[PDB]
Amino acid sequence: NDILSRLDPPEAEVQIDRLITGRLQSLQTYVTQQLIRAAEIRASANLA
Amino acid sequence: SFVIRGDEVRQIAPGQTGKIADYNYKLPDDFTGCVIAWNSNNLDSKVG
Repeated sequence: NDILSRLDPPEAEVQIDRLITGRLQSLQTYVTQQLIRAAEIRASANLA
Repeated sequence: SFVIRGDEVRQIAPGQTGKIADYNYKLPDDFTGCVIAWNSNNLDSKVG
């Protein structure tokens, strides 16, 4: 909201693209971590 | 096609801010085209 209210749209679009790029990298790292942790948990559940 | 002032030439560009660009002709950010201009002080100028 600060970016949108402060910057003009042509530069605000670039800033939003950088922000959502970093956020989607964070999301996919979190998702892959959840995937490998779920693989470990599923192996433990199969053992149990 | 139109005739503007010498200081107003820059305003016709994607995302520019100005009097002409805001109140007379706004150009979209995702514009696919070209802008062409030339001086005409010998034609569009009366002696008075």
